[PDB]
Amino acid sequence: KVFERCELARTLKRLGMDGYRGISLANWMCLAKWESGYNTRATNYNAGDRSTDYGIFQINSRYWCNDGKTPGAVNACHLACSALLQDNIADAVACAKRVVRDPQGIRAWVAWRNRCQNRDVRQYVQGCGV
Repeated sequence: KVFERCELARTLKRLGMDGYRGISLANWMCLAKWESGYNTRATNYNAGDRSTDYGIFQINSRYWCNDGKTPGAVNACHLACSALLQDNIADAVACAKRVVRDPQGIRAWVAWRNRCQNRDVRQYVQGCGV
């Protein structure tokens, strides 16, 4: 499923993402936009370390989910990576929360640092009623 901007904003808010560990909803919106373009079935294979990124937040199989084919990987979210390709993003949201519970917080994703850190993210939630 590909979310429409405001649809996703409200979806994320109802899931308790606004201000989770100090990260505004707008930041989450900017992350999803640059990671998958709001596409829940987006995947990206990394040939170098044989891992893959899954879903709207492009979460990596080396540490966060299990896809059974990433050498020496762990599964911190205790989820099959398939759970990260569902149209319903509740599981992806629980895992994204787990990801930012680590040291880096939202900086865990390089894309956020490149397109959201220090830039304008308020534009992502404007007019969405959140």
